[PDB]
Amino acid sequence: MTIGVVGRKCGMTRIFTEEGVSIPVTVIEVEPNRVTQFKTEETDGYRAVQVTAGERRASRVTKAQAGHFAKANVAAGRGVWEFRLGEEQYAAGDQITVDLFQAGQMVDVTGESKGKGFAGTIKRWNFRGQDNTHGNSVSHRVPGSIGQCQTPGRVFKGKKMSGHLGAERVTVQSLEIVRVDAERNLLLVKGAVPGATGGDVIVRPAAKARG
Amino acid sequence: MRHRKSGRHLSRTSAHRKAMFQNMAVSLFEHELIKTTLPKAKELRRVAEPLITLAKEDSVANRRLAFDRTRSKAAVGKLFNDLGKRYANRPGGYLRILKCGFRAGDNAPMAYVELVDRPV
Amino acid sequence: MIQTQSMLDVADNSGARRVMCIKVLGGSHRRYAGIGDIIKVTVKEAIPRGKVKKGQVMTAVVVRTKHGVRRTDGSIIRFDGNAAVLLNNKQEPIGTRIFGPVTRELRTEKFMKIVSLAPEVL
Amino acid sequence: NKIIQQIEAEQMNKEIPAFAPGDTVIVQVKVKEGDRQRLQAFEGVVIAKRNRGLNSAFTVRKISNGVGVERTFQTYSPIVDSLSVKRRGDVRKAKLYYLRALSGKAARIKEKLV
Amino acid sequence: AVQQNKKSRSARDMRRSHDALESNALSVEKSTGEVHLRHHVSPDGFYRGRKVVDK
RNA sequence: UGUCGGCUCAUCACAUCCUGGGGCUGAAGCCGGUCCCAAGGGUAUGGCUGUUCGCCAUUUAAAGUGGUACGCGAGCUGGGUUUAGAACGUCGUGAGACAGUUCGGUCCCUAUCUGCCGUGGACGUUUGAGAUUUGAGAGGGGCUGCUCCUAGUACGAGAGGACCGGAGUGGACGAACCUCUGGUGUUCCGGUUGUCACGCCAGUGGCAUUGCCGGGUAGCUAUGUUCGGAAAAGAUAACCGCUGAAAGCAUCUAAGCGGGAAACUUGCCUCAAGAUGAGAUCUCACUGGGAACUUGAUUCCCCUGAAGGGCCGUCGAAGACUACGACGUUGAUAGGCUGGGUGUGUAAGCGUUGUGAGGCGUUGAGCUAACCAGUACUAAUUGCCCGUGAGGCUUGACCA
RNA sequence: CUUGUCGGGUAAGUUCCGACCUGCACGAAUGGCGUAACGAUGGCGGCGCUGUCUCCACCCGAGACUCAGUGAAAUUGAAA
RNA sequence: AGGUGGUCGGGUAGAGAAUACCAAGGCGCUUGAGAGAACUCGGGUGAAGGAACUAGGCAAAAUGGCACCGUAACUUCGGG
RNA sequence: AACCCACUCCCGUUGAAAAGGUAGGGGAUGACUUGUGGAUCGGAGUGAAAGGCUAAUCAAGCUCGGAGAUAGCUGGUUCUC
RNA sequence: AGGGGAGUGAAAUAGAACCUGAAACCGUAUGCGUACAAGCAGUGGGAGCCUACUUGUUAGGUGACUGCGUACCUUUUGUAU
Ligand SMILES: [Mg+2]
Ligand SMILES: [Mg+2]
Ligand SMILES: [Mg+2]
Ligand SMILES: [Mg+2]
Ligand SMILES: [Mg+2]
Ligand SMILES: [Mg+2]
Ligand SMILES: [Mg+2]
Ligand SMILES: [Mg+2]
Ligand SMILES: [Mg+2]
Ligand SMILES: [Mg+2]
Ligand SMILES: [Mg+2]
Ligand SMILES: [Mg+2]
Ligand SMILES: [Mg+2]
Ligand SMILES: [Mg+2]
Ligand SMILES: [Mg+2]
Ligand SMILES: [Mg+2]
Ligand SMILES: [Mg+2]
Ligand SMILES: [Mg+2]
Ligand SMILES: [Mg+2]
Ligand SMILES: [Mg+2]
Ligand SMILES: [Mg+2]
Ligand SMILES: [Mg+2]
Ligand SMILES: [Mg+2]
Ligand SMILES: [Mg+2]
Ligand SMILES: [Mg+2]
Ligand SMILES: [Mg+2]
Ligand SMILES: [Mg+2]
Ligand SMILES: [Mg+2]
Ligand SMILES: [Mg+2]
Ligand SMILES: [Mg+2]
Ligand SMILES: [Mg+2]
Ligand SMILES: [Mg+2]
Ligand SMILES: [Mg+2]
Ligand SMILES: [Mg+2]
Ligand SMILES: [Mg+2]
Ligand SMILES: [Mg+2]
Ligand SMILES: [Mg+2]
Ligand SMILES: [Mg+2]
Ligand SMILES: [Mg+2]
Ligand SMILES: [Mg+2]
Ligand SMILES: [Mg+2]
Ligand SMILES: [Mg+2]
Ligand SMILES: [Mg+2]
Ligand SMILES: [Mg+2]
Ligand SMILES: [Mg+2]
Ligand SMILES: [Mg+2]
Ligand SMILES: [Mg+2]
Ligand SMILES: [Mg+2]
Ligand SMILES: [Mg+2]
Ligand SMILES: [Mg+2]
Ligand SMILES: [Mg+2]
Ligand SMILES: [Mg+2]
Ligand SMILES: [Mg+2]
Ligand SMILES: [Mg+2]
Ligand SMILES: [Mg+2]
Ligand SMILES: [Mg+2]
Ligand SMILES: [Mg+2]
Ligand SMILES: [Mg+2]
Ligand SMILES: [Mg+2]
Ligand SMILES: [Mg+2]
Ligand SMILES: [Mg+2]
Ligand SMILES: [Mg+2]
Ligand SMILES: [Mg+2]
Ligand SMILES: [Mg+2]
Ligand SMILES: [Mg+2]
Ligand SMILES: [Mg+2]
Ligand SMILES: [Mg+2]
Ligand SMILES: [Mg+2]
Ligand SMILES: [Mg+2]
Ligand SMILES: [Mg+2]
Ligand SMILES: [Mg+2]
Ligand SMILES: [Mg+2]
Ligand SMILES: [Mg+2]
Ligand SMILES: [Mg+2]
Ligand SMILES: [Mg+2]
Ligand SMILES: [Mg+2]
Ligand SMILES: [Mg+2]
Ligand SMILES: [Mg+2]
Ligand SMILES: [Mg+2]
Ligand SMILES: [Mg+2]
Ligand SMILES: [Mg+2]
Ligand SMILES: [Mg+2]
Ligand SMILES: [Mg+2]
Ligand SMILES: [Mg+2]
Ligand SMILES: [Mg+2]
Ligand SMILES: [Mg+2]
Ligand SMILES: [Mg+2]
Ligand SMILES: [Mg+2]
Ligand SMILES: [Mg+2]
Ligand SMILES: [Mg+2]
Ligand SMILES: [Mg+2]
Ligand SMILES: [Mg+2]
Ligand SMILES: [Mg+2]
Ligand SMILES: [Mg+2]
Ligand SMILES: [Mg+2]
Ligand SMILES: [Mg+2]
Ligand SMILES: [Mg+2]
Ligand SMILES: [Mg+2]
Ligand SMILES: [Mg+2]
Ligand SMILES: [Mg+2]
Ligand SMILES: [Mg+2]
Ligand SMILES: [Mg+2]
Ligand SMILES: [Mg+2]
Ligand SMILES: [Mg+2]
Ligand SMILES: [Mg+2]
Ligand SMILES: [Mg+2]
Ligand SMILES: [Mg+2]
Ligand SMILES: [Mg+2]
Ligand SMILES: [Mg+2]
Ligand SMILES: [Mg+2]
Ligand SMILES: [Mg+2]
Ligand SMILES: [Mg+2]
Ligand SMILES: [Mg+2]
Ligand SMILES: [Mg+2]
Ligand SMILES: [Mg+2]
Ligand SMILES: [Mg+2]
Ligand SMILES: [Mg+2]
Ligand SMILES: [Mg+2]
Ligand SMILES: [Mg+2]
Ligand SMILES: [Mg+2]
Ligand SMILES: [Mg+2]
Ligand SMILES: [Mg+2]
Ligand SMILES: [Mg+2]
Ligand SMILES: [Mg+2]
Ligand SMILES: [Mg+2]
Ligand SMILES: [Mg+2]
Ligand SMILES: [Mg+2]
Ligand SMILES: [Mg+2]
Ligand SMILES: [Mg+2]
Ligand SMILES: [Mg+2]
Ligand SMILES: [Mg+2]
Ligand SMILES: [Mg+2]
Ligand SMILES: [Mg+2]
Ligand SMILES: [Mg+2]
Ligand SMILES: [Mg+2]
Ligand SMILES: [Mg+2]
Ligand SMILES: [Mg+2]
Ligand SMILES: [Mg+2]
Ligand SMILES: [Mg+2]
Ligand SMILES: [Mg+2]
Ligand SMILES: [Mg+2]
Ligand SMILES: [Mg+2]
Ligand SMILES: [Mg+2]
Ligand SMILES: [Mg+2]
Ligand SMILES: [Mg+2]
Ligand SMILES: [Mg+2]
Ligand SMILES: [Mg+2]
Ligand SMILES: [Mg+2]
Ligand SMILES: [Mg+2]
Ligand SMILES: [Mg+2]
Ligand SMILES: [Mg+2]
Ligand SMILES: [Mg+2]
Ligand SMILES: [Mg+2]
Ligand SMILES: [Mg+2]
Ligand SMILES: [Mg+2]
Ligand SMILES: [Mg+2]
Ligand SMILES: [Mg+2]
Ligand SMILES: [Mg+2]
Ligand SMILES: [Mg+2]
Ligand SMILES: [Mg+2]
Ligand SMILES: [Mg+2]
Ligand SMILES: [Mg+2]
Ligand SMILES: [Mg+2]
Repeated sequence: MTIGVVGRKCGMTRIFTEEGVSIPVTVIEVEPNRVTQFKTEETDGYRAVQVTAGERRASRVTKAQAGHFAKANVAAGRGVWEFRLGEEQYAAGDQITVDLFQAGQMVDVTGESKGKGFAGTIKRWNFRGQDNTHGNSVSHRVPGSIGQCQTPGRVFKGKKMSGHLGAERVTVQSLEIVRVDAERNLLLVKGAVPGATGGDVIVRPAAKARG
Repeated sequence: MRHRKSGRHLSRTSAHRKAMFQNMAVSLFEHELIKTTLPKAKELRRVAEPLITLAKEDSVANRRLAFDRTRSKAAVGKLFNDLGKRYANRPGGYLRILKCGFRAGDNAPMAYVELVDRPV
Repeated sequence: MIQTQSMLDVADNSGARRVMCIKVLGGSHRRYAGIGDIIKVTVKEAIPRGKVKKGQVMTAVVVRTKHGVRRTDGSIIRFDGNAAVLLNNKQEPIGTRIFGPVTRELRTEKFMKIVSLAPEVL
Repeated sequence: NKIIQQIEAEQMNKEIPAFAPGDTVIVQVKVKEGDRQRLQAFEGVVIAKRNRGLNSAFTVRKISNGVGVERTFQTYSPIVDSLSVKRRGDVRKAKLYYLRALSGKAARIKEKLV
Repeated sequence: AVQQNKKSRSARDMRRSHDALESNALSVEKSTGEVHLRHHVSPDGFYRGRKVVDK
């Protein structure tokens, strides 16, 4: 953790090794990141760095945000993110590329997962359905019982019910870096990355490490 | 879920849908200005514009393909003789949609569908 | 994938003509047995003068499936039927010959006897 | 998908002669049996062919020892060392899945002389 | 399933606090001076200074 | 106040079945027996029977015991019990009866309130606004087999066979994803039966479950792919101690100092300032006049409405309606058009061969959804409404 | 009593089939014992077939959802 | 979306007054428009397995025409 | 097949319907189905027998009278000190 | 259709659904209270605000905050039940 880059999910592919094994790969474009603000102990408490990436039109950036992007001459971009760093040193106006990663180098990737609208209990919670025959009355995929009699006499908080298999944010831990294309700004990561093509993903060094 | 899916059901079977949009396209080539519903007008321009493009190259095989998709002798002759020659140099966008209010009976949003360069 | 009640024929000369799976070994609530996994079978048809009899509970190894096996490059191999080899008490083949091809995933340290006898290893 | 195609291009560096379903091809497959490596021939009729660039694939079917077997090769993997067409088949389809219900003289495929 | 006690005057009026109506976005045809709906053709037949329906 | 069993969904206790830590042993080792601590996670599939139970077959690390209206029919079932029909055995002269059998036999309800799962509208946070955040607190997760090395070493006459410590590979469970392997793909391409129509031939279209079929793009998906459970720290349980008197000895305790488990608090993931205790940081906007007083956190009028937000439109792997996200001519937001890709499989017309069905050439041809790239041809107007005029008082510290 | 005992079938059979006789409490026109054909009749077992199931996935229509019009019902001591 | 006696009843396939597409003739069934969630109703397809489901193969899937060959126990001699 | 009937599943149960509908199902030259007209009825009729049917009513129809039957049983019983 | 004026009438809020015209129930306007607060909705204490005028030992509307406080009938040995 403590430092990373923001990229876009470009889609999955494969690469073959000379030994003949094919590695599933997720290609991540990392347009170079620009430091916007450095946060220290005497001004904010915690230590962190604020980063922007991409590019935005001049008619979509407000006067409040334009003056923030102008205190450090950075030029506005899509979104603003903040990485909580333990002990490093940055100055407003720097560049952060894929060049803090190497091959090997387990990382964690965060993204907004694909959104299912309003899911039932079978899809959302892996419930199992009642009978499709043998007398069942209009109660095939319905959840069933949700409590007990007079004792409790109210459903318990946290009950598993239906609705919104979400587009939340999820992290996938311990993903290996396969190739770091420095000149074309690419990160090739072994495995699946949350979200759809085009979404913004955060890449950080693996927190758990070890195996 | 309907991620990245195209088309509109419009509460009809696929046989009803296919037949409704031939009549609506055949009417448009004849009167050059029709009044219909906005969801139906947006789904029509995926049907009648590929016909005007096909009419640009006149041949026996092209006029046989046109008749199969719009089973109307007059409409096939309306294309290949007036349209396709009118829009020979226009790269797409042969028809125009303009919102025009709501129906009285059911409050359905309406629209005007018309060929772009009517000589009037 | 092979589960209980599945019928799969024999790739030996052990007498058994057709067997049926009655258990998949190696874990609780285990569902499927692929190529190279141990199962528990019962004999459903046998040769008149074979060395196994009908209705006999014993252990077999899965050697050939319709579902198939995957390879590292991403390829796949599939057969036209599920086949098994009957093993004795000490996890060893009972018949002496083996029919049809076998696969390299069975070329392990405990089933090398049934790979050296197969007319073809894929 | 504009830069995915660029990553895939730098791995498409093989001959891969043209062939179509119904042909009888021979595929030389790399096999490791310890430290030494050899080539194992797989001969059969092609019944399916997937055209996707790097992710291309094809399926051949052969009767090995009285038991049928089908293998789906990846066209651009290093495992598929080479391929040669031994016979050209004359078929009216693109996927010959009906051949799995025919066994002997009923599974013959005509020849394409030109 | 049906109520056990009848609802009060205040209890049903609170439910209707979200039942108010919004007003349409209108605009004035600059060339003529005719009020029409925003992005729609005028009830006369003018859109963006162009006669389109000839009544 | 609907009574057995099954199904779906659970929640708690600990008198612990497995995994975890220990004392004693009639504990050599491998396996055991018994007691103490421990509730984090796990904890079979079938044959018979209406069965709970039970007995069997084969597994598993183990197939725990109980409370919850013997949990759960305004969540499902209806095999059993317990209506009306009929029959057997037995009892009664008879109508009939039988915790004795047997075959058949209608299971209603659109959710007001509390509760729960998702998702919004209003206002407040003391001038307003754009954006990024800290973390009081809450939830999720925690399972485990086998093989190899140490090592055929310790132990043992032998047979047999480890503790501690490493490496690999699986079962079950969970999440994300669609590169691969497949499924689907009534919006794509073909084959074909019956009939009707387009004047007729050819060529096509309607109807017949998409007429029946063979394939199949994008999207969705598992049976496909990748990942996860940790390590570590603290304070402890049973237990094991060091020093040590009361009580010249002894003694883990009375003062003092340690080791110690899947339990507890962090560590990993998510939500989180309506945390009314409403937090913090960067930047931006607004610098007019009069009057009436019930003479200041007052009211009324005229002028002036900024930063920004909304309405509206083109939409979206976002979505029940919302909300969220992108764009609106200074523009690739959607459709079309132009190239390509993909799928299907050699179109129509014409020319040859044949008496004809048919074959052959032009020809991998014709067509091609949702995909990739480009391009203003078509649609996103040239608008309206909210939101103001420098942000109260007291105390104290630094200034002037 | 009772899932009596033995044999068959099944990896495993309280049901089924063949026997034994200890008939709680069969028995000869409220008929006894058999029987070809027949039965939307009761019990048991096979082949084929399959979404019945492991374990559900995708797709097509009608509701449910939103908008415009018409417009009920059971229930109700009062409800912060 | 119930019930109601009798008569006529064409073409192409077809044994047919069944069934499919049509003629003569008649009609689109007196609320619509969208969108494309859970769930419910009526259907299509499904990898590997094939009754492991269940009180019970309930439901579904499967068979299905004409000509010819061929066909068991048992039997009341017809049959099956 | 028409016609008569009603064995199974599902839907519907505030129904389209106070007993239906879609899929399958039985008989279909006969102890058959059906139109019109007629006969038998309330301790009575009719019944290939289910205590079944006799106008959505049957272990004794409906209607009006005896009749305001009887109710040792529930319920209710009204202004003030 | 229904209204706004004008006219008749002692009186059209006596207008033909026509004397008077209550209650349930439904609205518009003003004044006060109400978005950190848990329960038979009252009662005892009580600030502030608004109105009127006898200008505050007054009258009327509202009731922040706070102490106590589980409806009525019936039937019962006994009911918030
Ligand atoms: Mg979505
Ligand atoms: Mg289930
Ligand atoms: Mg049942
Ligand atoms: Mg029902
Ligand atoms: Mg159903
Ligand atoms: Mg209940
Ligand atoms: Mg309670
Ligand atoms: Mg739960
Ligand atoms: Mg789209
Ligand atoms: Mg059709
Ligand atoms: Mg209520
Ligand atoms: Mg009540
Ligand atoms: Mg009110
Ligand atoms: Mg409302
Ligand atoms: Mg369950
Ligand atoms: Mg749970
Ligand atoms: Mg408790
Ligand atoms: Mg204990
Ligand atoms: Mg235990
Ligand atoms: Mg233990
Ligand atoms: Mg122990
Ligand atoms: Mg012990
Ligand atoms: Mg526990
Ligand atoms: Mg516990
Ligand atoms: Mg537990
Ligand atoms: Mg627990
Ligand atoms: Mg605990
Ligand atoms: Mg813990
Ligand atoms: Mg079981
Ligand atoms: Mg069991
Ligand atoms: Mg049973
Ligand atoms: Mg208790
Ligand atoms: Mg109890
Ligand atoms: Mg209990
Ligand atoms: Mg119970
Ligand atoms: Mg219980
Ligand atoms: Mg039920
Ligand atoms: Mg029950
Ligand atoms: Mg009920
Ligand atoms: Mg209930
Ligand atoms: Mg229900
Ligand atoms: Mg029953
Ligand atoms: Mg039943
Ligand atoms: Mg009876
Ligand atoms: Mg007697
Ligand atoms: Mg009695
Ligand atoms: Mg019974
Ligand atoms: Mg019956
Ligand atoms: Mg029910
Ligand atoms: Mg309540
Ligand atoms: Mg916290
Ligand atoms: Mg809180
Ligand atoms: Mg927890
Ligand atoms: Mg926690
Ligand atoms: Mg030894
Ligand atoms: Mg020794
Ligand atoms: Mg999984
Ligand atoms: Mg895929
Ligand atoms: Mg794809
Ligand atoms: Mg595939
Ligand atoms: Mg495929
Ligand atoms: Mg398919
Ligand atoms: Mg298909
Ligand atoms: Mg696909
Ligand atoms: Mg004609
Ligand atoms: Mg013709
Ligand atoms: Mg046709
Ligand atoms: Mg027609
Ligand atoms: Mg089809
Ligand atoms: Mg068919
Ligand atoms: Mg496919
Ligand atoms: Mg999934
Ligand atoms: Mg620890
Ligand atoms: Mg001492
Ligand atoms: Mg001591
Ligand atoms: Mg101490
Ligand atoms: Mg410690
Ligand atoms: Mg563990
Ligand atoms: Mg706040
Ligand atoms: Mg704040
Ligand atoms: Mg704005
Ligand atoms: Mg502005
Ligand atoms: Mg905004
Ligand atoms: Mg939208
Ligand atoms: Mg440009
Ligand atoms: Mg192609
Ligand atoms: Mg064609
Ligand atoms: Mg041609
Ligand atoms: Mg040719
Ligand atoms: Mg050629
Ligand atoms: Mg082509
Ligand atoms: Mg018995
Ligand atoms: Mg027996
Ligand atoms: Mg046996
Ligand atoms: Mg059985
Ligand atoms: Mg006698
Ligand atoms: Mg008798
Ligand atoms: Mg007798
Ligand atoms: Mg007799
Ligand atoms: Mg007698
Ligand atoms: Mg008799
Ligand atoms: Mg007899
Ligand atoms: Mg009969
Ligand atoms: Mg019988
Ligand atoms: Mg059985
Ligand atoms: Mg549909
Ligand atoms: Mg409405
Ligand atoms: Mg006819
Ligand atoms: Mg007919
Ligand atoms: Mg006609
Ligand atoms: Mg209607
Ligand atoms: Mg509708
Ligand atoms: Mg369905
Ligand atoms: Mg089907
Ligand atoms: Mg298929
Ligand atoms: Mg299947
Ligand atoms: Mg299959
Ligand atoms: Mg089979
Ligand atoms: Mg069973
Ligand atoms: Mg079972
Ligand atoms: Mg059936
Ligand atoms: Mg059928
Ligand atoms: Mg009739
Ligand atoms: Mg009858
Ligand atoms: Mg019946
Ligand atoms: Mg059915
Ligand atoms: Mg019939
Ligand atoms: Mg029927
Ligand atoms: Mg018969
Ligand atoms: Mg018949
Ligand atoms: Mg007659
Ligand atoms: Mg009479
Ligand atoms: Mg009678
Ligand atoms: Mg009656
Ligand atoms: Mg009588
Ligand atoms: Mg009487
Ligand atoms: Mg009457
Ligand atoms: Mg009457
Ligand atoms: Mg009386
Ligand atoms: Mg009297
Ligand atoms: Mg009373
Ligand atoms: Mg008056
Ligand atoms: Mg009057
Ligand atoms: Mg009146
Ligand atoms: Mg009056
Ligand atoms: Mg008078
Ligand atoms: Mg009144
Ligand atoms: Mg008011
Ligand atoms: Mg508080
Ligand atoms: Mg308050
Ligand atoms: Mg409250
Ligand atoms: Mg309280
Ligand atoms: Mg309360
Ligand atoms: Mg007072
Ligand atoms: Mg006062
Ligand atoms: Mg008070
Ligand atoms: Mg009070
Ligand atoms: Mg109190
Ligand atoms: Mg009472
Ligand atoms: Mg009582
Ligand atoms: Mg009592
Ligand atoms: Mg009391
Ligand atoms: Mg009460």
